[PDB]
Amino acid sequence: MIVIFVDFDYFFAQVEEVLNPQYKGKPLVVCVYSGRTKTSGAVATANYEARKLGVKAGMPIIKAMQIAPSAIYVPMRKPIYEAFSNRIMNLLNKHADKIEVASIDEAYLDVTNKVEGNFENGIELARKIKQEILEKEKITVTVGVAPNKILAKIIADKSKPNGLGVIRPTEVQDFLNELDIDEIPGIGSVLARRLNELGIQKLRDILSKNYNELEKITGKAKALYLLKLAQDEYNEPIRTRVRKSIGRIVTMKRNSRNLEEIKPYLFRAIEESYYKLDKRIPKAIHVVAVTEDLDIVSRGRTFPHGISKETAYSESVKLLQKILEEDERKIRRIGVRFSKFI
DNA sequence: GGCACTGATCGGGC
DNA sequence: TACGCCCTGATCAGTGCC
Ligand SMILES: Nc1ccn([C@H]2C[C@H](O)[C@@H](COP(=O)(O)OP(=O)(O)OP(=O)(O)O)O2)c(=O)n1
Ligand SMILES: [Ca+2]
Ligand SMILES: [Ca+2]
Ligand SMILES: [Ca+2]
Ligand SMILES: [Ca+2]
Repeated sequence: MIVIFVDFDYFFAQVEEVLNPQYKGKPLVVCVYSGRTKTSGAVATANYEARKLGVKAGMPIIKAMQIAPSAIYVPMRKPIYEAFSNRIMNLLNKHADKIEVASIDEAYLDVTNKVEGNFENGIELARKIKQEILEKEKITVTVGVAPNKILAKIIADKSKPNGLGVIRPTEVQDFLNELDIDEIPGIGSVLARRLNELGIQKLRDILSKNYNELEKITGKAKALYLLKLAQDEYNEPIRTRVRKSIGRIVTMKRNSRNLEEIKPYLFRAIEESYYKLDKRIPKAIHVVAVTEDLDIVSRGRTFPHGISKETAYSESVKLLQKILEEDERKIRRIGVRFSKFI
């Protein structure tokens, strides 16, 4: 198969740059403000100029403002980004036999038939795709072209930003032999270190470790995944992913263990979650609590039937009481998640 | 044993 | 040092069952 993977550069910040071109070429940080104070929150993303200053996604805004105090800080406006994304996914769709929208930011296109199996016309289709997104939306993206999804994504990530990475069928075997473990999607920093400690630094090093010992360290799914990848037997099809859960979680004005203080937030979160569910009816509810130390504590329940908004209310309080009963810490954020849709 | 399911953790931007 | 919102999420121990 011939896969084109597309990944939008510094997405949220880039859209903000399209909407306010004066921000371009200067450090710009997109912030999620929690509302507790004026600066409390986290960084959703930063343009490359701000990343040069050390600004990272996930980082506390107050910490970003310390190392890059002259950056422009702006609030996240997720609906606009979703709108850009939707328009872009619609452009890609007409260039592909099958498309897998992986997230608001990225997609895989199977273009095998479309270019008559000719890999080099795939590259050109990838160039044509980048140019079109740039002309129509003023968004730069990075593209990876490869014989499978995983290699398409890896080479894309190596080519950022505004890149076009390529791995032809002839170079796959070679490429798999120098690939570092920490560069494989799905393998987090922790596991990569545990593998490194055991002498597993390259993907090819997976092939020489006893599989049963590997499974103990990585878990079965990751062990099968790594072994398939190492043997170039990864071939997963381009496929539409289905939404499995919908939720809402908010930061309270103050930490608390007071049921009556916490309840108004829990309920607003249910109201908003039900708006997002729309016609979906969930059989499972989970109440989620982020404690003062930023640990996450959850209690859930699956019903034999669908949960109406009013049942969600009553059951969510029972679950919240369960959390307060079984955990002694104060709660900073409170939310709900719904899943197991009929 | 192993299927089907469940509730819980917590990672990491899919 | 500080600290969001999201799950088109992965993982896995516990369970009842035949
Ligand atoms: N902790 C995070 C990480 C990411 N995102 C959102 C904002 C990102 O812009 C978007 C896309 O994620 P990416 O991993 O792809 O990172 P970027 O698009 O921002 O930058 P780039 O791909 O150029 O490295 O996801 C977020 O809300 N919170
Ligand atoms: Ca991405
Ligand atoms: Ca991106
Ligand atoms: Ca914990
Ligand atoms: Ca994950």
